[PDB]
Amino acid sequence: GSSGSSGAQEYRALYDYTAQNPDELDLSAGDILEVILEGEDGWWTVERNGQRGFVPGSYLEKLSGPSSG
Repeated sequence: GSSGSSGAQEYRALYDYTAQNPDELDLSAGDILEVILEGEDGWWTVERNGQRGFVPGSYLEKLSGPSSG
């Protein structure tokens, strides 16, 4: 089980989000994504399987606890 030290701020969706435009990404409670940048307005930048999109942080959750979870 190789892991190392380097990682990435993972975020677990909280509620299913349907991207109206082909630009935004559809979220889903449980989906594991990464936050590239933080928007001051609300539009957060996250990537999933190489694909990039834009979704509101409100529909995100920072997973804390690399152990016992």
